[PDB]
Amino acid sequence: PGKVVKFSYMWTINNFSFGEVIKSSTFSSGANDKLKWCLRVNPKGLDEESKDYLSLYLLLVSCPKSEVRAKFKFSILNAKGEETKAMESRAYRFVQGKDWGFKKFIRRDFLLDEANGLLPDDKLTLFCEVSVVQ
Amino acid sequence: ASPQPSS
Repeated sequence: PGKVVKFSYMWTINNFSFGEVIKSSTFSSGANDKLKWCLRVNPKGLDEESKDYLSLYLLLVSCPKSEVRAKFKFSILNAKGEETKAMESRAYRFVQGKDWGFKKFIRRDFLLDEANGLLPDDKLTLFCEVSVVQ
Repeated sequence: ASPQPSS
């Protein structure tokens, strides 16, 4: 079977301003949709170090064998549709149930300032691009 | 600033 080896996932969280986690829908890649992924966001930070930030992680929900190696990039789509505030990974080794990401992905006060155009209509749109190399 | 797991 063929494999989806690169994929880009777009997720809009409504009423954003409203260590606790929001998890995205699960999305599939690989052969026969056998790699399953989701995004995890901590809107108020992972911990004390990151209180002032949103934290963002890519989680390998399911895989058929031992491990998956993948490179990834996260960004925000602004009120115009443009990518902004990107952070990118080398390939990292994921195992099922494990994640990789940025505990200090973006500052909350920047995100919540309407001047920046990152929460049009109080919606946060995240964009994750993944390239699976093994 | 490098990726880390959440747990």
